[PDB]
Amino acid sequence: QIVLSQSPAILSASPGEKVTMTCRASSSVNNMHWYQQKPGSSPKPWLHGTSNLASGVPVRFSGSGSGTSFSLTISRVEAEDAATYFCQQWSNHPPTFGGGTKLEIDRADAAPTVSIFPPSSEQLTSGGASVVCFLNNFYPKDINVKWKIDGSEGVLNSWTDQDSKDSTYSMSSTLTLTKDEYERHNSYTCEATHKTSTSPIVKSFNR
Amino acid sequence: RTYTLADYLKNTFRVKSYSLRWVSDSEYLYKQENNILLFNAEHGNSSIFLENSTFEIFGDSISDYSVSPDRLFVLLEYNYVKQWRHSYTASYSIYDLNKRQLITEEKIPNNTQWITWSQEGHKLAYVWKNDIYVKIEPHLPSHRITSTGKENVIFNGINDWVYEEEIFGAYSALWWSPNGTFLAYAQFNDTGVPLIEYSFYSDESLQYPKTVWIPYPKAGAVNPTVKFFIVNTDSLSSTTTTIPMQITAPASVTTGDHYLCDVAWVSEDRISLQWLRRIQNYSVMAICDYDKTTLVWNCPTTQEHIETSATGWCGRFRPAEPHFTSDGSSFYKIVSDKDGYKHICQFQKDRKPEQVCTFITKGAWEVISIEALTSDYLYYISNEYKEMPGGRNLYKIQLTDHTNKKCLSCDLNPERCQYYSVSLSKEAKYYQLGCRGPGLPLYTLHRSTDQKELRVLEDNSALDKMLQDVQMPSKKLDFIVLNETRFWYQMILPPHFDKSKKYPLLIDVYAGPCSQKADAAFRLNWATYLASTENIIVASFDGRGSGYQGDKIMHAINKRLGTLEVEDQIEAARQFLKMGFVDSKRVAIWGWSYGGYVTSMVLGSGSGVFKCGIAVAPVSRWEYYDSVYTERYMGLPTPEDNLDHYRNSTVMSRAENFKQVEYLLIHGTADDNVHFQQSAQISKALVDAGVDFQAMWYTDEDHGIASSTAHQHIYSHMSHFLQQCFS
Amino acid sequence: RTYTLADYLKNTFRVKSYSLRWVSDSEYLYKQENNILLFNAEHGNSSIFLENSTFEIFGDSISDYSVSPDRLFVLLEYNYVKQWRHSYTASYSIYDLNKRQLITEEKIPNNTQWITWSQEGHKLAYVWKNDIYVKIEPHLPSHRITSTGKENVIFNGINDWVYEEEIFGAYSALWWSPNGTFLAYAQFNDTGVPLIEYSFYSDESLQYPKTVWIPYPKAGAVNPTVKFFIVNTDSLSSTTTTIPMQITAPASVTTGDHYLCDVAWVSEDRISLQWLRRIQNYSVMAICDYDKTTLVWNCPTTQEHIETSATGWCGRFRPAEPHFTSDGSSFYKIVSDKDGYKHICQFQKDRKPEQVCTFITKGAWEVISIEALTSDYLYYISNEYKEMPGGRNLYKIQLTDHTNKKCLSCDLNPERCQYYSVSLSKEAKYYQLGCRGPGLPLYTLHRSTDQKELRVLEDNSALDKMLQDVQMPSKKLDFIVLNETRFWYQMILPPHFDKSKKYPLLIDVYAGPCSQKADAAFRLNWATYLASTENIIVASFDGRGSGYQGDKIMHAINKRLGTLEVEDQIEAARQFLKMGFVDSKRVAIWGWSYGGYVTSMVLGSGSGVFKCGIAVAPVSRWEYYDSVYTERYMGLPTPEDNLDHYRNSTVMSRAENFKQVEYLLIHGTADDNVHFQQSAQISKALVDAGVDFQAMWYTDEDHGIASSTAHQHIYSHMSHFLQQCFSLR
Amino acid sequence: EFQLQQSGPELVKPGASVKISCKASGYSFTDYNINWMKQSNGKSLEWIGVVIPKYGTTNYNQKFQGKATLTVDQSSSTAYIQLNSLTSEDSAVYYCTRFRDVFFDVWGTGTTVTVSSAKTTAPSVYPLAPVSVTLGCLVKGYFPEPVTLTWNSGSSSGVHTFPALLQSGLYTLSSSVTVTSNTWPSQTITCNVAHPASSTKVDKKIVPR
Repeated sequence: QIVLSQSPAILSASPGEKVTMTCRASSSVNNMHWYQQKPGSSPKPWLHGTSNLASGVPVRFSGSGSGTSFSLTISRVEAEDAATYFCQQWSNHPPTFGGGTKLEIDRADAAPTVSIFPPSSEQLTSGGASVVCFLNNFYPKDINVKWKIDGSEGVLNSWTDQDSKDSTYSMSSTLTLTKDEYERHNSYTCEATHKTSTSPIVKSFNR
Repeated sequence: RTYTLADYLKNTFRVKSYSLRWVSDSEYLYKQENNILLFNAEHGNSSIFLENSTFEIFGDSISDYSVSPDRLFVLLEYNYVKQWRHSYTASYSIYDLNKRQLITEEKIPNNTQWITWSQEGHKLAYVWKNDIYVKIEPHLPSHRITSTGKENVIFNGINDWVYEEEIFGAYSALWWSPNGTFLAYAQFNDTGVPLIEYSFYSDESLQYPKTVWIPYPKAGAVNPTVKFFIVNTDSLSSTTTTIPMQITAPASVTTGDHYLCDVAWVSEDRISLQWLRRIQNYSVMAICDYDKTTLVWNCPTTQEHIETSATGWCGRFRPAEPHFTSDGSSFYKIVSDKDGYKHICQFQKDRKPEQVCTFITKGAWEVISIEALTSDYLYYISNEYKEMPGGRNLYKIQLTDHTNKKCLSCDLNPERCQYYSVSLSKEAKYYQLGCRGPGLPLYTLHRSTDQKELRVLEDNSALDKMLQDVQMPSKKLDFIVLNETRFWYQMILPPHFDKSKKYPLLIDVYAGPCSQKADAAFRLNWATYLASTENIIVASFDGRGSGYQGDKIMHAINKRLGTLEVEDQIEAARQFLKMGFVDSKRVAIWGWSYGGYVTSMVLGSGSGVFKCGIAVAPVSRWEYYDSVYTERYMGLPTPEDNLDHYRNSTVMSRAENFKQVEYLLIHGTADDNVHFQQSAQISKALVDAGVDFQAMWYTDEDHGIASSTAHQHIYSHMSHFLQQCFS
Repeated sequence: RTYTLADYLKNTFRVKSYSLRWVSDSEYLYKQENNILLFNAEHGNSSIFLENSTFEIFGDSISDYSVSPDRLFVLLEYNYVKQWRHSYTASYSIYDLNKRQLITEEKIPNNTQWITWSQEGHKLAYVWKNDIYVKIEPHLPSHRITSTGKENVIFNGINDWVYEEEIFGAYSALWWSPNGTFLAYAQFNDTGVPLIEYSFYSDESLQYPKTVWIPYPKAGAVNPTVKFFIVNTDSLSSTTTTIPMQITAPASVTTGDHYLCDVAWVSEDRISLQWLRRIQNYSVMAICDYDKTTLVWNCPTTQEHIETSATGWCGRFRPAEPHFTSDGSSFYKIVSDKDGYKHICQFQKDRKPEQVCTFITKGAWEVISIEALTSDYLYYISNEYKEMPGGRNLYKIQLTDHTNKKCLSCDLNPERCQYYSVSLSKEAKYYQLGCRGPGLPLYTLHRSTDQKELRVLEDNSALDKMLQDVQMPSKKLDFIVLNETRFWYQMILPPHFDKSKKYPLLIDVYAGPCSQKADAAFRLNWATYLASTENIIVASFDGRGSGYQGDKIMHAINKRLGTLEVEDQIEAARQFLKMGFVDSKRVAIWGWSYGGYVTSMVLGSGSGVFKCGIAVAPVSRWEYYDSVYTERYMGLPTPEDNLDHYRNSTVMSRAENFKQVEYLLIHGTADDNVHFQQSAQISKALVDAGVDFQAMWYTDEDHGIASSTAHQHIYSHMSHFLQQCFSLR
Repeated sequence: EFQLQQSGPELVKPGASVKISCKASGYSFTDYNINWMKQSNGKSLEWIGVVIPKYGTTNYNQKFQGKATLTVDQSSSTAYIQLNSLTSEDSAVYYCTRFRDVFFDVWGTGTTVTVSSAKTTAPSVYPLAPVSVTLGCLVKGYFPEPVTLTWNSGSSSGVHTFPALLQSGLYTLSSSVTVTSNTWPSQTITCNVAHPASSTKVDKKIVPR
């Protein structure tokens, strides 16, 4: 079992750029293979026999290398290329995979569309109340969010993968709590520390 | 187009061949599109034996396969890791043909050093961590035969470094009995054998270089000792302790240091063991018989056949392989005539008075090898036809009447085919002929009663179609007379060689004991590029020390390496100059290994004939090279023996004369065979003498310098050196 | 005739010097016809001290001698066997001056690794098989101080490989007290330290090559640990067990891996020890005092002097020496001031709140070294004069009044002499000046009150004659302006250099951290031959990373070791191209060690400026070089620190770009310092990438490639390569 | 011409076992090798084993010698993987892949297999209203992760926040869609949720408060 290592974890390069990729083994290999997989979808055959392009595979791609360092080069990066590429070895049994090269795309920046949602009439019914806050469109991925119940600071976060068309991420912050202790307060706050202002962004509602 | 360097390196022009495996008297296996097919020679039909999908369950990791004698199982070899010239390790899984499934129980372990099926049936024996193991049945647990195995110290059933390289020419040291009752094996002990140590730098990410070490006896060093054992394989059980029987070597050989150098089972109760003294002018073939009642093998003095040489050593490299009759009463082997010519002699189980045998062939030509021995006839290869020592033909002789001596390959195609190799079926009913040159190699199938060509296996028509725009060199095989004896050469001439012109000359030399570099074979190699593209004449010369032309020529350099063979290479150049078509201002020489030695010795001779040369992995003095090869030709480096010529035949002593020439020295740093030391000392002697020269080391490369990129680099580097030297 | 290669190799033109050993405030020892004579600078007379017949008593085997402080005995060194750059092995016999005979009882043993007289009074300490021995009187048996010595494992009183090479620059790790009561010594432990192993082929009669091995910490590897001990030599006795007392290092450095990097005796009961964290941006000078009632040395935190750097590392290569006053109450030390310029400043024995020191020199130039400290005056060397960083002059500054700064060597001979070294007597009353360039080296004797020249010790007249027929190169020391700052260069120009013509150019590079290849010194060397005989301009450029011009320039390449000095070597060439007199189709570059790295990096840059070049014993990636040197400038090769740039600053990665240049690679197989490995990997990557290049290994040669025959061979091989590259031959 | 479809998602208790199919069509099924992979959530891929459809010859990764059992039906052009004696550490996606004598040139949809002691739970689908127009649709309190959310039975713009988190055994998924000021407020938009494990098919329109 040869252990493969993908160099690097995430490679972030803009459209139309040079993008080179490299698989690194603990022992020699005669031919190297490569596979593209997007989140929530199966892998796909890209480059076979070090460098050869599968049936129906684009021609802005190329492979290379020998021994303990093979490689794969994507030419003019398009938006659709955004995926994760895995290197496969099978010149030595058993075959092995290199733990992922995530093709990130580096494009223009923006700010999120911050919306808010009080608990619907159907949810208060179920003995609890979930306040929801949405952040729908941004490139700057990292963020620090915080909730306030009438001033004073069971919270849940969930993100999206990069789009194969506009290269943009999203997020939703959820706040689950009981209906009895929901009605004891009035104001609910949803802020952000996104790449635009160093002072908190403002968005809230009131009963 | 000329045949360029790029063409040689990229391998655009593939010289095809045809490798089959005779499973029976009428059938052979062959590789199609990674599929293995079975072809019956009584018919013209083929049968699928093993589909490529089966190999693809291991991906591309498969390196070889080996089918059982009875065709019920296939050994599948994968994860090949090369070691020395022949040795390697691999993984193995057994494939049941009948059931179309892998045996997942009691499987062969990782890093297996050797493994083989028995002669008949489907018993397995393998070596792992220097110990031998036997499986009577693929799914059955292994029986540990030996427990003394130890990395680089004790070897059971595998050869140590020097036995692999110089004696057996294989890693295997185990031999199944005909019907598989007995497994015989050699055991080597390297304790006391001094170690060669060198650095291996490995991939860039290794922070500290690792030191490789090998037990390696240099000239006059302590050698490995050997023992020989035979275990009973049908009597193996976990309940009883396995006890191998030991065979003692002949008394005349155990008086000092000696070797085991051949093993062959005669019958299920009889085995021939050839031994050899450390002074290699004395060998003993002992025929040993099994005693049913006392569990011992007897080697009676009456069944000991002695070989000796007063002029040199025994055999070409080792004493020759005996070929026994099916009753095990008589055997044939190649041996020197009274006139020094190597010919097939016939012996009996018992020795006759004064060790006499009957020569079934004779004349001024040699038998190369014995390929088959049936009840009625003997098949062999010789260089008789046209008195050409570098020609090879298949002959057929009758045991009753020695005059009935056919040639089966002489006429078939005498322009295209003068160099044959053969592959006969299990009892010689059919045979594959391999025409290797001087034309495009041709492989054909034949029946043996009438020499009828059944079909053409490979005609190289694909290579023919690709060479049709390329300026082709021609090969000239011929001889010159020196002191009433003829010495052959060969010249790879530039396309449409115009004898009126003067061409630059490159001597391509090896010139070791029993070497032959002038032959009728066809090669698409570096030399063809030099002729095709650079218009350089590439010449090789088989002078004294060369083989296949009698012991008078071969033993001329006994105890005197770096003498007549180097002088004769210079003289050949002078003869090439007298032929009038060589530019004397542009004569060069190169060689590898022994060729590197001869090259360096030639250049250091101060003859003035050669402008430049390139030595690749040269031996530099014989004390640095291994015992078995060296002492065979040079004896021991002692005052009592040949120490004076050991000190006199070194490249380093000739350092000062290299001022007259341009010299390129090349060596792999991980060379386990001819150690980098040897070139390290040449360069130090040159530096000490104030001589300029050019150098190139190849990091981590061994004696072959065979890694693709290194291979391309060395030939590019050497090419440029000749361009500079000649343009 | 021209200054040929043969002239350089056979050493036909010898550049004389003058070595003297100050034995007193007024007297020095000096050699003449193998006889060591004594000169008294009070008068002008000389006396025979030791006759050459005495040296003849050991034939031609004498390597060196060392005279006891009190002139009663002479240590005679013979059977010298070199080890590393500084370390060696030798035999010793002691010669009694008065009695004029050898001391044959209780002899110094075979294969002694180090010996020294005490500071005064003829006591002896030596190291043999890694243990320390003390000998109170030459004829008396030795007292064994340590019993833990072990070949490549435990070192007592000697440095191991990396401490010799990178920390101390000597094999010695023992320091006698001023009056000889105490012997201090370091102890090193290599037990975790991984080994470099390589082949030594030796003479051709050796059948089997030997494997040499050295505990040698490559970057990020387990380092040697250290301990520091002081033994009382007055109390040594066979009747009682000798027990060294240990000084624990400061708390702030023992929190991780650290080094000892300086020790200086302040008094008979006070000593300063400098320590240094493995991350070399933090050093601690601990002044320690002896407690005679409890036999322990006290290192209070009030007597700890911290030194740090926010931009790079501490000191040029190491934290600088302290120079204590006679009372041991204050010490002077070169330190980088607020503007990044290295200057002499004054501390007291105690630290101050934020430990401020009084800087006694200020300007945009640097103090090179502190040479002598008296009651009222401090002698030093700086590069102040004419604002030349590669100039060197002796200065004298008053301790009471820091505006009384006289230059002692500036005006002595401004055309011939711009690069001085100095040798002051014990109380700085007289001093030898060493003028070493740009003209012929000149060595003179001076009195300190007057600055009056007493005599000329060596003017190199014999060399001036002999040069009468040789076409002489000249040397231009000058600068260019990039980004509004001065970067100096030098050119060894061919004889009678003509601005109108276009010459082939050779860049001679080292360019290591704090290096200076552009200076005002005089050298007859390989470059002289290239300019004199082959008419090649040999140029050197001190770009970013170079020393002696402030920390802003030196620390520019911090954690980024193969980047700006590489780029700056290329620009210097471009700037030379603008000057009009350089043939742009015949520009080459070469260097040794770090010079070979930068050369290779330059050639693999793809700049297009350089046709060819030669790297000799190059570093090829920093993970291969030793920890102390490497980690000073780079980080540790960890993801947490500087692994990315370790991976990015390698010669191998640039292999493909060597397709557009002609490259000559040269390494010694027995190089203990920059290991042959480094070139083995360059050649393997070049072979992998399909690029042609030329190579040469030197069997059994080390980093210097200094065997006479190897030396001659490498330079003529290199010469031929330039001839071909420039179309001369 | 090369289709590899695998059976749907799977929940099973520890100790049990499951078989998943891989239907192949378009080509001559009996000619190429079926290889199986595994991918734990976030981790790298792992090869399990292979079968040659023609003769039923198998080869397993030593890691899964006891765990996986591969079989083939050639009349149905289908390959199977029997995963035996399961535990928490068998939870992953599983792919059937083809081998064209060189590499894996056809990959199936991938079967998500979950191994846990917990009972199946149906989702609680809520509609979220505001009070450029952003709305929402919360899906809270279910177990098997396969919850296929869609809008207006089709219609894919401004759809983000999709992936969910495991909260005390209960998956809490969220979603949204953005429209203009004129498209929704006085018109209909519905959130189509699905969850085959409990046979639930919910519909919830967004109503202005």
